[PDB]
Amino acid sequence: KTVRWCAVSEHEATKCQSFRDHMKSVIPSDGPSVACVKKASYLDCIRAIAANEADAVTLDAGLVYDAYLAPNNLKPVVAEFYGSKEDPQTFYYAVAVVKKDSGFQMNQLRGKKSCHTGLGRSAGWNIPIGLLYCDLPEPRKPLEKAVANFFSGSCAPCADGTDFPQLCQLCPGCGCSTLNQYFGYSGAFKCLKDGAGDVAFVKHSTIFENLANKADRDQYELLCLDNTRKPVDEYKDCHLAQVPSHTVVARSMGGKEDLIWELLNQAQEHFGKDKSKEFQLFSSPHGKDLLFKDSAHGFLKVPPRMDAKMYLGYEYVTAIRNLREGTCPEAPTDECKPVKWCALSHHERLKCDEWSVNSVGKIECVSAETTEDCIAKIMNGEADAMSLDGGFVYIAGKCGLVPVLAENYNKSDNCEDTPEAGYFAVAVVKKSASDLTWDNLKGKKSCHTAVGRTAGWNIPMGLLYNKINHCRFDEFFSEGCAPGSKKDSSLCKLCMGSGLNLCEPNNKEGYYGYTGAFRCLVEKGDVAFVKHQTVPQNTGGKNPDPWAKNLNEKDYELLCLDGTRKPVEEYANCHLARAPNHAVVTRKDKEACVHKILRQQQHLFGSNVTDCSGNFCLFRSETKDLLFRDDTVCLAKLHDRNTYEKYLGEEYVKAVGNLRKCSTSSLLEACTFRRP
Ligand SMILES: [Au+]
Ligand SMILES: [Au+]
Ligand SMILES: [Au+]
Ligand SMILES: [Au+]
Ligand SMILES: [Au+]
Ligand SMILES: [Au+]
Ligand SMILES: [Au+]
Ligand SMILES: [Au+]
Ligand SMILES: [Au+]
Repeated sequence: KTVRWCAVSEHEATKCQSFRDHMKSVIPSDGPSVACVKKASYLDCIRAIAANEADAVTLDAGLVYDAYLAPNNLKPVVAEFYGSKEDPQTFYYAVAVVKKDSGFQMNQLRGKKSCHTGLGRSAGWNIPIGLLYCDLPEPRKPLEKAVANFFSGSCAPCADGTDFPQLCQLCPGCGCSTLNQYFGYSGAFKCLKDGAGDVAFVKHSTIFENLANKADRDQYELLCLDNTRKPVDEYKDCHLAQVPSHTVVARSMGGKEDLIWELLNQAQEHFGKDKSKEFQLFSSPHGKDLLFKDSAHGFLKVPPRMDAKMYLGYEYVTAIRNLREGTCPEAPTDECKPVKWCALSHHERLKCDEWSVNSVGKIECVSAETTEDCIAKIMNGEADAMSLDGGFVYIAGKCGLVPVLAENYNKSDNCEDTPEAGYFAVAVVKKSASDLTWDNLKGKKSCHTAVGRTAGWNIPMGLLYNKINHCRFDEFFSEGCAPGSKKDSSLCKLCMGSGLNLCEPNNKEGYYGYTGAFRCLVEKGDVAFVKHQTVPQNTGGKNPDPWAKNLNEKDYELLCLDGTRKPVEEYANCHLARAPNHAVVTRKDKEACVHKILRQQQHLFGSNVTDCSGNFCLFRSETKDLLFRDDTVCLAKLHDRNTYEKYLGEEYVKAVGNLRKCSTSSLLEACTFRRP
């Protein structure tokens, strides 16, 4: 029950020691205890934890990467935060600050004047230069020389000014102290404010630290990696990298990550911020930043689905990966590199493989275990693209993937030029029971297509979540028919299926499906959740079944959100959510390529090819809905609707977000950690 903490100095070792003693006093026998292993450096502590000689050490971002690499394979487990519990700020954001008075993008930096905090600083040098590496002219070695040849002039504090003079065209001499006015965070900023340089590579917070008034800050903007600009306020959507400030790492396997938390949590309570002046966890009597940044205001537990590559982020790992590997391509900078599609079944992999060979090597294939695994691969660049249902388009979005192409199902002449935006989830109720409004559904009897279905379960219950009486979903409706629920619950009490099929999600239920939940509506039921065209396709004599023959539209109204009621064909204005189509998701940086390659690919192997036995076609599966839903006719370009929030209804988002409170996703919880 003891955690072996690793110190990298003598001063640190001492702090660890009194950290042991002070935690020895307050904590009872059945409490965590601290041990103090002492090594020579951060690298040694890393190898020690790997060799199972120590348990935990707290690293900067650069070392977090080093730690995860073979043969160490360490992972982040506990993080320092630097604000309050509502504003944690466990991360910082390397930004590129510019005048609003200028007009140029990230990809137009070549030939501009730059301002760096200092050579070797992550935010002010490593990150930017790492991202810009391939855009620098050959030779890239040495780096200082290359960066000199990229910017017309620079202030790079702590550069070989005598060898690379241009790196100090803005601050002559390359002063690496506060005597150079263009040095550090405040200095790199003043380098911009004074109009000496065109761009300042700094932290998101730098601008707030140097300009108090929102008036002056508005004279500045941010360079986003997609070659757009945004106000200084929205760094969260316009940064060069998101960097974990200080992180605790342990073994990826057998790390005792729970003990570290159990310890560190009970430490920050007894000796956290403004706690005991007997011993400060975030203050050193013997130096500064011993074991932990004195900045820190506490700890947070890192969700367990988090690997190091996920925690640092694509951009961060790319920056340092370039600096180390230094391997740029040589292929025409115009032509799209192949798109790595992610498969999650054997049959998915097979179909993908065939696609790849006919794609003349323009499509590639990557296997992953689950959907959540495939999404992770997209995130960190192991894969490029995949098609997701609304539920996953949401999770991918929370992780910062973007919808680019919608699966079109309706035969449209120019469907390539029009997204669908899906059908409409409606709550239908007869005009008979006439005092029914959205509000007084509490304790009413209901009729769902099936539990886990979008229009039938997800959307309605998702929105009813605010008043759902806890994750107990059977408590809301006195009784109902939710095919798939446990065969003993209140939501199986209306399902008229004889024998084994009494509450089973299949045809033999009779009160299952869109058409079924509607029979459930009439045959013992108050309310039913279906699609917008379920009423018109079952009434008017469209359905010749015993119960359905003689039903008419005029009888059934649709329930609205605002509490009002409306006719059926007024669904457009009286709907719950806009149950969406499946959509191809990808990284923002590969948005351009996915669009083209997939447009060309659906031309060759699209819905427009017959003789699918002698020629490959993309929208036919061997089994069922491999890679894409087989109902797809084309892939619609998502102009405008190319964020998760903008592709899914604001209501769909609210609903799915609510349901995800009862059914956790380890990926989602990890992604929401980086983006709260
Ligand atoms: Au103490
Ligand atoms: Au550190
Ligand atoms: Au900030
Ligand atoms: Au205490
Ligand atoms: Au502080
Ligand atoms: Au609860
Ligand atoms: Au495009
Ligand atoms: Au086409
Ligand atoms: Au576009």
